[PDB]
This record gives sequence, structure tokens and C-alpha cells, in this order.
Amino acid sequence: PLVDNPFSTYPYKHVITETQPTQAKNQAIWGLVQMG
Amino acid sequence: GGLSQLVAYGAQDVYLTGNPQITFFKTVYRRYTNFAIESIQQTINGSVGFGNKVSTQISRNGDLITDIVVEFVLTKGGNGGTTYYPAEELLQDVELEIGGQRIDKHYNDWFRTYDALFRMNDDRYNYRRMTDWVNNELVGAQKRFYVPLIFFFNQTPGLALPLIALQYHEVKLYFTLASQVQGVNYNGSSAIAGAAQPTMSVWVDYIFLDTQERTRFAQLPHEYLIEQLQFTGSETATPSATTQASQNIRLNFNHPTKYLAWNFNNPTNYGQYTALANIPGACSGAGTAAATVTTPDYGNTGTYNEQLAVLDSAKIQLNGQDRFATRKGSYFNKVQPYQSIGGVTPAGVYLYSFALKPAGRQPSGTCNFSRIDNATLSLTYKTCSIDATSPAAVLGNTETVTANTATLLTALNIYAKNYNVLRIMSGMGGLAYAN
Amino acid sequence: AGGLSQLVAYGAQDVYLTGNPQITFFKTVYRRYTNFAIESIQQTINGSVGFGNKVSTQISRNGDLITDIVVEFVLTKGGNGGTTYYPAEELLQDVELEIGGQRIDKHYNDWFRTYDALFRMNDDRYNYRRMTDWVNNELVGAQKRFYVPLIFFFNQTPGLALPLIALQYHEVKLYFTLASQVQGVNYNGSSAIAGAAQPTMSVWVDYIFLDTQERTRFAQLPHEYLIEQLQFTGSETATPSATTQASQNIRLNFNHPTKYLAWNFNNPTNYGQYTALANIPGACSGAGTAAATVTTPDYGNTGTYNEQLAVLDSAKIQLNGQDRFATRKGSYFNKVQPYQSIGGVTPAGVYLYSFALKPAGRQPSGTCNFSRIDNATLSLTYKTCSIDATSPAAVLGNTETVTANTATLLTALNIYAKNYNVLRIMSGMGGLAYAN
Amino acid sequence: AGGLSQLVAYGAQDVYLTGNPQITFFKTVYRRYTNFAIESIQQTINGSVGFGNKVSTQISRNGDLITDIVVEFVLTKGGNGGTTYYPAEELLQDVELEIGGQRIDKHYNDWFRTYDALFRMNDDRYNYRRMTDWVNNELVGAQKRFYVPLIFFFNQTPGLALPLIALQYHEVKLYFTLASQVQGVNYNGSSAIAGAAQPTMSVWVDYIFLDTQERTRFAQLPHEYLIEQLQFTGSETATPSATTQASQNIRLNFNHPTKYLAWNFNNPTNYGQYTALANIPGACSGAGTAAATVTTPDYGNTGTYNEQLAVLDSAKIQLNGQDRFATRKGSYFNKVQPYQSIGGVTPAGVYLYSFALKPAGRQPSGTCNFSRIDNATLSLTYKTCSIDATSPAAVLGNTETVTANTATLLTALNIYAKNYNVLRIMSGMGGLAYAN
Amino acid sequence: ATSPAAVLGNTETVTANTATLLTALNIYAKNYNVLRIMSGMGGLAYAN
Amino acid sequence: GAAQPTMSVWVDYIFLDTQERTRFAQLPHEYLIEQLQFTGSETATPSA
Amino acid sequence: VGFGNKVSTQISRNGDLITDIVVEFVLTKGGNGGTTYYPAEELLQDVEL
Repeated sequence: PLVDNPFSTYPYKHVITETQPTQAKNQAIWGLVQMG
Repeated sequence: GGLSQLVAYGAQDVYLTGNPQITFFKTVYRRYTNFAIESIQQTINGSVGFGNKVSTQISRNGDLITDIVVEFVLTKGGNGGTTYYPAEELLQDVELEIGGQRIDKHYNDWFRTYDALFRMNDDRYNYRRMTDWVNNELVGAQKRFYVPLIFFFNQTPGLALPLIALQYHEVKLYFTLASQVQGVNYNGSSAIAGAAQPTMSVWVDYIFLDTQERTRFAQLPHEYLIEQLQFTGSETATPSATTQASQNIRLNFNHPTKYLAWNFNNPTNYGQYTALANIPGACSGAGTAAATVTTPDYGNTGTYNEQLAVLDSAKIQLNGQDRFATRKGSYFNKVQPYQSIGGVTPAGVYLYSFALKPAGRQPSGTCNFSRIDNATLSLTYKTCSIDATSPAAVLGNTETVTANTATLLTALNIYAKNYNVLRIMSGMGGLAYAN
Repeated sequence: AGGLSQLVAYGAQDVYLTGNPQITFFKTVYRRYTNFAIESIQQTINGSVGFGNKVSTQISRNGDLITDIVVEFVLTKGGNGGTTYYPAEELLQDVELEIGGQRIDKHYNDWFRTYDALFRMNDDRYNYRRMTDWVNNELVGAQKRFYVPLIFFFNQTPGLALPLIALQYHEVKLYFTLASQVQGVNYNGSSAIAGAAQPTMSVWVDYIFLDTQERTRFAQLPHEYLIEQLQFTGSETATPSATTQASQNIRLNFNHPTKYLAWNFNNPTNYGQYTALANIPGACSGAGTAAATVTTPDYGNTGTYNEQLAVLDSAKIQLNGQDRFATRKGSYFNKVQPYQSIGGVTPAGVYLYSFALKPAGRQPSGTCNFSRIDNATLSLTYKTCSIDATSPAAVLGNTETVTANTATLLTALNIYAKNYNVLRIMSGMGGLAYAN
Repeated sequence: AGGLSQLVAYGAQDVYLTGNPQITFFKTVYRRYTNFAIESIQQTINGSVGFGNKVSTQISRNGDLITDIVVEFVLTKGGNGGTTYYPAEELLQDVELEIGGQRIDKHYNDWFRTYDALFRMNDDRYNYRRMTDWVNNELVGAQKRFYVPLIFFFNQTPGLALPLIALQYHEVKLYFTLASQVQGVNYNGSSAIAGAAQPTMSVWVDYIFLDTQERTRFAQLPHEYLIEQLQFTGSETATPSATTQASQNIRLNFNHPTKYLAWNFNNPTNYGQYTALANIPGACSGAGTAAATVTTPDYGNTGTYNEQLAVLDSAKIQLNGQDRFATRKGSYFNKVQPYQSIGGVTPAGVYLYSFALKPAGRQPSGTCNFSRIDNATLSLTYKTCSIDATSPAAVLGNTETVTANTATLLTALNIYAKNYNVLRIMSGMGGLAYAN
Repeated sequence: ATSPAAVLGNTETVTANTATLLTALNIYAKNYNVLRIMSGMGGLAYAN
Repeated sequence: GAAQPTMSVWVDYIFLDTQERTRFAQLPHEYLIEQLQFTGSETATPSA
Repeated sequence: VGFGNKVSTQISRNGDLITDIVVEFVLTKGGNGGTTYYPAEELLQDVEL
């Protein structure tokens, strides 16, 4: 229902494409920033 | 008895009861999703005190966040009437962000404006109890104050923050505390010796969902329609005599805006939106030989007498053209909130709506300032020629003149309330439309 | 612990509350709406504006629908603080809406006073006072801009907005009559005030503009609106000075499915005075000191709440010879009836009986159809006016069956019926489906 | 220019609001209902009406379903202005709702004052006073007609009306316990008022008449109603005198899905008094003068918004040995909770904690099902009563953990819980599905 | 309490008049539960 | 003139090896644990 | 940190297991010998895991 405005949606496209720890399942990782 | 009218069924009443769809007296209530509500304390990162800025990270205790209330403990330094909403002027502002991305921000002046404009009836009186001393309490008195926050998710459970689905971007609130609080550590410009520092704690009301709903929140994407407050401060100037000045303020707003609201205030005395005068409740000592019109009788700072107001008329323009013909300020203070809200607005606070029912959250008409290249608010002021110390003129002059003390209402605060969309996908989210 | 501890407290009594659910409270739904813009422009007045003059205005068809009409007055008063009582409302004496040559809805200043007195029930009533009267002790010589909104069927909810775009061949006119006698501006009681300036008046109308795509479809389709109208005729009271609790059997002349009947007992000289006047605070001019006079009100406090000053003792509605309900005391119709029906404060002297469950709303909820009832009557029984209005011992210390001797000054009776019918608009013309 | 300047301002950002519209705000369609009539009539009271007497009435079967009940009293006061405080609410000591020989609900005079303190909000509260008290500075000897509406689950909304037509085998009765002592009518504090009048009472019920098709369905088909009950036991307090902050762990006896818990700290000798008394305006009889006495309230202003006079320091609720939420000071429960859940102002001394998002309504919005909570405890901490009530400087000038010496008179703790149950109507007999 | 001859010279059924200041009752219970850690999450398997 | 405290919380951490950390993070665990349950109350010490 | 205040410690995942936690205070007393009794123990009024 939302249109893609090339002047207003860029900040949103940036953050939703930001690298995040999505592969931290059953991993022994020293640092995980308060995931949930 | 009642059968005497029940049998008296006719022709034109077919539009009321012909082939009924509903019956009023057997109401079926809907079955809901199991949840529990709990309110717990958040810790504050930083030193709490006057003029300090601290932040709170909201812990991941529940599934959804709804009400957040900031509790402050204050000791007054003055007598009854020397305070005027201490709790919310101390709460200078609150900035809301998700993962470092700004969602919204509210200012102490807005909290006063919103309380003055949209909160109504005894609810507002209760609010006063939550933020002020209302029983003529004296020097040394201690009271615990509660300042509820009014972000888009704070007034309705339907817009609560989906923590389940906001795994990678934490929710934070930054709290700026005022350096000066009237009646607590300052009395006018004078410091109050020995005034204590505020103690503050942030309470967050969590909702806990049951098993299937939690799963649904965790796996499905979400689209929430949310509000934003747009603001920056402006400067104005009202002449003393011989003229009614005009001013053209260039507005810098974007997004579907459902109303604009603004006020004219004295930057030193928090919440003063009108001129002070030697009439009851309009200044310190009003009505007695000691009456002085430069200092308010603070606990009564808010008034409904628009002759103490500075604004004469206002007009909103879009791209160089008038939106409506110029109307006098009293329309925007008394009639628009009657049409759009239903309550009463004190003098000096003005509203113009683009929506039919901006008080509610269901969208009801917007002006999208993202397609407007030049939005201008044009003001005409009253001539400040009434001698504020003479009730003969303050309670008896023409509509185009205001008090000489109105020349101190030099801070122009213009607010815009708009829609944006908070969209959550794969454990994170943010607002779809920036500018 | 906490919420999870509460969350698991699940059992047999929950099967009808959380089991096999239909809804949640944590995800609201917004709807996509027809694109529109709101506009407000000023309407001219054809005729001379003044006290006692009749003027009219035609609504310029700039927009597609009309939603809200606010009449502006600029008044200057010749009296002191407390000598006025809704001077903008007394002044707006008669208002009627004409569609294509036919009258469909008329309202009186006394009705506006009743509506403010009956359905405005919070900050709204105070704000109404703010824009109709002075509320901040202003002195003689003060002037003020007043905003008196109209309450036609379309002036509160956008859903019944008058569709000018579908009335291609009709004139829509507002006819105004301004009162000749307005307390505090031209007269103080019965005496004329020298230097009484004429009012400045104009009418502001809030237009709705629809987007071209739905505006075309909207304009071409026929429409029906279920709207409410006011029906009214005047009457007279029967208030004795002594020994008798007088009765009068009033024959009613109303038609159409009616939500409620409301009536007040008015002093025709002092606008909005629905009670006796007495030498108690706020109940008359000078009350409480030696100058107190019980024949002239303290106008700014005309509206009071002490029913001891009421003239009506009991009332009963009858339909075709049968009691509609058993006889009740005036305090019933003033206090608890609106508590049940609307949920708010009503001053003394204003009475109603509601046929609707919730007449304050616009959703029909039970009506009495006076188009099929041939003989509806309203029986009123008065209090004995045996209290000496000048003695607080008797005004504040007596029984409910008696009232003040000044209640006899209440000689006009106003009975209102607010009711439903249907407004039909087709091919550029419209009007009401049913007469009366 | 004008409104069209916004209408044409169609961009990308607003599409999600105006594309493919579903709702038009400007063309309303009202749902059609089934014809009914409302009638309000009296019933015979069986038993002598008076002070300390208990009477009953059987609802005369003049309707198909019952929506509202109002108890009317005639009282004469033995005192002057300010000597009464809801004398009609105090007289109505309690009311029991009985359907078919079994108890459904029972409300107590104190519960009515608490409901008024929490859920009856806006100026509508003023009507409540107007229907129950003397609010116009009335003097000794005045006699007045009072209206005490009942607030059973079916009294504020037609949706849960009692469908008597469907209960043709069960009687529905109302039992009214009248107080032995009413402040200002037959006692002034504990002192009897010589010559006090015996009160007169009548009970009125609002009946609904349904038409042929709807009443047939009601009579032949079974029904399941979602109804509300009040659970109450009156507890004792341990209010401290000096040097200590006493605490209590009050074991609660509740079952069924609960909307909220509310409580107050009462002075059993002065109805509706929930705070300390002090030598400040409205806080005690004679306050501000040499005659001020802090042992007797200025009754008509018994309720206050002065936190310093409230006794509670802090509270927490534990369920099955676990913390339900973190400890709050008393100022939380009489401010933040009614603010978030109701949206009104709660007088000091009355506290509420909700489990429900909207406890003021009927649509379930979250419950605490005590059927799965085996040990529920309300833990209270009191403020120390060390302030001299007679010194305005100490009462309006001290800290959050102390109150006045007169708070020790608040010896009774009244804990209320509202819950959901199901009222099943089957083959002419009614009853609750879940009993405990 | 002020005379040791009376405090050090009496029976098991009596104590000092100052003993009435011991007004706080503290009853503790120490118990078992199970801390169940599966998929990166922890918590209490059995609790009320 | 009393000074405020300085507070630090010190934690003793256990570091494991290559194979142990792989298994430890990947496998579920069930620890038998202690809890304290407590609510304070009021006693009844008599006078005489 | 101060007297009567409430603070929290979030445990960093600095190691693989966490075992022994000790709370460190610096205090200066205003009284003489015999005027204190476990002053660091009463200092920590309610600690929650």
C-alpha cells in the first residue's frame, strides 16, 4: 500500500539492508549486542 | 405504557426499523488474545539533575511497550501559586529512537501545549495533579510527580512497540532536563538556595503475549501507522504603538500533516502564553497595591482572557496562494478546537486543522507538505498599547490592542503533527518516509 | 513472576474470554479514505444587519459539501461585568435553513440555550460560553468577537454534510432574525441603553472539496440522508401565586419519529432564565447584601442548579388517552433522565424525556412516531409558589412541593421535539421525503 | 488557491492514505434496529422503609427485558450547609441482585462512593452529587427528592439487559438495606438529631418493550450473557502513629476473571471519608478559624485531592508468592492508573490497579483469573502519621513518607474486585455458569 | 533491661522489656527449581 | 559530611577450549538451581 | 550510585560461563569503633537476578 518515493525512502532502504547478526543460532560468540 | 408507541408504527419510520440489522439489547462481546500487563523500572544512564541530559535504554522484559511514565520527586522552594507544572517543564524534552534512527521528539512546551489543547475535562485536572501542586502546598513540601509520555505508542495499545520483531534495533529515550524550574530551584531569575536535585525514574508498561500471538509477531511483518511531531523554534516581535505589525514565517514541514498548532510565549516564564496584567490571576499580587505585571502569579499563569493574547489574525498560505481568507486569532483559539477536539483552549494557544477529527488516531484528512514548495504562516499582531497596570483598559479596550507586557511574548513555537509509517521486517524496522 | 505469572493463570473461566479468539488489542487498523480538502470562506449577507432586522445569506457553491456554519458577531456592551448572559446567543434569535424554496430546519435562540444547557456537557459548554459571552470580568466599554456555531443536522458530523454538488438547481439559504432586545448591549432589563452600537456580522462556512474521481461519482449518484430536524411551537405557563399546585393539559403538535421531548419555563424578559430568582448567591441582582432585588437577575449567573427555584413539580406524557409512563417529579426530568440518556450536567429549569436510548448520538436508538399518534399530551403540575424569594431561610430551607413567589414571573413555556426524517436529493434537486 | 490547494497536493507519501478508498467520511449509513419502547414505572416495596430497615421488591413484569434501576428517596436534613455528604448514597447501605433464588451481585454504599471516585467521570460527577446530596448551600429543614441509580452489569448498557421474558420460571428481586445512621439526617457525627424525619423510598425500573419478531426469539431461544460481579470483604488497617512505617500483607479472597482491584482506607464513623483531617480549607470542620476541629470533617467537602492527607505510602501485589509488579508509592495508584485506564481524577484515599486496558467499558480488555491464583496478597506500607493536623505549616509543608496524626482514624480497608461470569438463560431458568 | 541481675538471672519463658522493638518478622524459604536453557534462552521451568 | 559510596561489581568469568565451547553453545542445558522466596511481615512480641 | 539509589549491572559475555560475583564498595565511616555492624552488608538492600 506504500509507494516508493526516491527522495524519502532511501534512509529506510539503507537501514533495512544493514548487516546484523542473523546467524547467531547455537554459536559461541563473545559479543552479541542485546539481541532478544 | 410503552406499547402505546410501539404499536404506532408507520410509513416514514421504515428507514429506522424496516428489515432490522441490529438489536440494541443483546450485545455479543468479542474474544481477545491472552496477555498480561506489567509495569517495571528502567535504569537511567547518566547523572540526574538540573540541566543534565541522561538516557534510558528500554530493557527487553516484555513483547510490546505501551505506557511509559517518567516519575520525578521534587521539593518546592516557594509557597502556593509559585509553581506552574514543574514536572513537565523539568522534562525539557524526550527523543525517541530505534537503533539510532530518530522516530520522534517532544518538548516541554509541547507537553504544555498538548495538555492545554487536546487533554480535556477532569482528565486534565488529574494531569495537573500529576505534574503540579494544586492544594496551595508550602515551602519544603515534597511530592512525587508522574509525567506520562505521549509518543505514538503511548496512548493506545494498538500502536505498541513490537519488541519481539525489533531484535536488532533497541528502543531508547533521551531525556533533557531543564536547568531552571520555577518554584523549585529558581523563583523568576533568582536561584533558590538549598534546592534539592530531582530524583527521576522511568517506568515502562510491558504487555506479555501468549504463545500463538508471540509467534505471529515474531514471524509476520508489521505496518504501523504512527504520528510524528515536527518542530523548530522561531522569533517574533510585536510593536508597542502606532502600528499592527505583520510577519511572514517560512514553514519547513513535510509528510501528511493533520494539524498545525502554535503559541507565543515568554521564554523565561514557562507556559506563559498571554500578557500579564493587574487583574485577578493575571500577575503576581494582582488586585492589590503590590501588583506587579512583570512577574506572574505562576500557579494561575494560564488564562482564558484573549485580550491578553498577542495575535490579531493569522493566515496559512500554500505555494504563494492563500489557503483561506485571514481570520482573527480568537477563531483559532476558541472555535477550531471546538470543531476538531471538543475541549477548551487557553488564550495564546492556537490551532488550525487539516483533518476533520485530528484528536483521534484514525486518519481524517491531511495536508502533505512534501508536495508544497512554499508553506508560509502569516501573522498580524495586536498593538501592545494597553497599560497593563490599569484594569480600566485591560478589562475594557478594543479588540485590536493588547497589553504593553505582550511585547515579551517573543518566542514563536509552531508545531506540526503528521503521519508516517513504522514498518518492521526480519527483526528490525524504522519509518518508511524521511525528510 | 510478574506478567508471565499472570499470563499463565489460564483456566476454565477463560474459554469465553481468550479461547478461540476473534480479535487482539495490539494491532489497530486504519482505513484509506476519499481524498478531500477542508476550506473555510466568508459568506456575504443580503440585507441590513441590526437589532430587530431580518437578513439572509445564500451559500456560495464553492465546494462540494457543507460541513460547518459559524456566525460571527462583534459586540460592544453598555453594562458592567455580570450584566450579560450569552449576548451573542440571545442576538442570534431565529435561524432557518431553506432548500430550493422549502424550509427544512429551524432553530431558535431559546433552543440554542437548551442545547447548550442539555447536550454540551463539559469543557465544551465552558468554551461555548467563552465564544458567546464574557467570562473574564470585563468592564463596560469592552468589545469582543463572538462565534455562535449553528447546529443543523449536518453541523457536527461530516457524515451528513450538505452536498451542494448534488443540488445543481437549488438555492440553499440561511435566514436570520436578530433580536431587537439583547441584555447588556441595547437594554438593561427593560430600559434602553444609550450609545448601543449595531453589531458587525458575517457568516463563515466550512466547505469540503472532494477529489475529481470520487466527486464525479458522488455528484451523479442519487442520495438519501437520515437527518434530524427540530419541531417547535410556543406555549404559555400556568403558575399560581398561592395555595394551588396547578395543572395544565397541553395538547402536542408534533409529527415524525422523535428521539426526545424537551421543555423549559422561561421568563420572556430575561433570556435564559429558567428558574425563579431569589436572594441567595447567584440567584438575583445584588443577592446576599441589602441591595438584593429578586425581580432582576444577576444575569451572568442566570443559569443555576438549585431546583428549589424550579416552578415545575411533576410532568407526565400521555399518548391517545394512555399514560406513557407514570407521573414523575421535575427533578427526575432535570437530573436523572439526562444522566441515563446523555450522561452529563443540565442546569435547573431544563427538562426532557428521552424516547431514544442515547439521543445525544446520531445513530437512531428508539423513537416515538408522532405521525401515527393522533393525540399526544403533556401534563404539567406546578409547585405552590409559597416561598418568599427575599428570605434565605425559606429559599434554602423548605420542602420540594413549594417554590418562590418569583416563579410566577415565568410566563412562557417552550416544548421541543427533535426528530428523524429522510432528505432525498436527485438530479440536482432535493428536499425532505415527508411533510411536517 | 483555497481548499483545492491541498486537494491537488497528491504525492507519493500520502498514497497509503487515499489510494483505493474504503471509507468515505461524508456519506453515513445508519444500521436499522428493531422497534422498542422504554417505560419507567415504580414497584411496591415490601417491608417498612426506614433507618436500619431492610426491604425488598420484586420487579413487576411490565417488560421483556430490564435495562435500568433507580432508587428514589425523600430526605429532610437536620443540619445546614456542608453538614451532609452523599446522604442518599450512605442511606442505600447495600443492594443485592437476586435471580431465581440465588445471589448474582451485591453492592455496598462504600462501593458506590468508590465507583464514583474511579469510573463516573466528567461534570457528570456533579449530577451524581446533585442526585444524592445537598449542593446549593441548602439549610436545615429542607426536604429533597434524591435519585440513586444502581450500577449492576446491566444498568449502564442495554446490551446485558435482563431478559425477563426468557426467565418465566425465575423471580428477580432487589433487596435494599437502609443505613441506621446517615450523616446530617439523623446523626451529626455520633450525636442523634432530635426530630429527624423517617425517610421515604420508592424503587423505579426502566422496562423495554420489544415487538413481535424480536420478543419471540428472546422467549424461545436460550441466552448466554457476559456479566460482571463485585467481590468484597471489609478488612482492617494497621495505620502507624510514630517512629515506624507499618506494613500489612492482606490475604485476598477472590476468584473468577478480574478486571481490576480497587481499595480505600475508610474512617468507619464518617461515610466516604478516605483521608486524614487537617486545619486547612475543606479538610476539617471550621478549618482556618479558631473553632477548627480536626476530629470532625467539613462533611460536604469530605473528599479532597490533597495527597498529604492520604495515608498509603506504597503497595505491591503478589500472586502465588511472586511479585506481580514492582513497588509503587500510594500516589501511583490514585493518579497513574486511573489516568491510563479511565481518564479522570480520583479523589485522594481511593486507589486503583487495573488488569484491564479499558476497565470502564464492558468489552473484556484483559483479566486476572483468580481461579488459577492460589495465594493473592495485597501488601501495603503506610506513611508515618507524625504531622500535627492542627498546624497548616506542617500539613502543607512536609515530606512524601509522612501524614497527619488524624490518619490513624482510617481503620477500615475496603478491597473491591470486579469480575466476569456467564449468566445462562435456559428454558425459562437463569443462573451463573461458574460458582465460587 | 537496665539491670543485668534480672536479665542474666531468669527463666526461659521471659525476656527484656526492650525486646518489644523486634517488630519485623522475616521468614525465608530456600527452594529448588530448574533452569532450562534451550536455543539461546533461559528461564524457570516450574514456578508460581 | 558523609561521603557517597564508590561501587564496582566484579565478576569471575570461566573461559573454555575449542571443542568445549562448540558443544557448550550448541547443546541445551538443564541446571538444577536454588531460589529464595520471601515477603516480609510483622510479628507479635508481647508487653507483659 | 549513591545511598538509597538503585542501579543495575548487565553481564557482558566476557567469558563462557559466569560463576562468582562480588560487589565492591569504598566507604568511610563517620562513627567510632563499635558504631558499625556489617555496613557493607546492609548497604545492599535488595539485589535481584
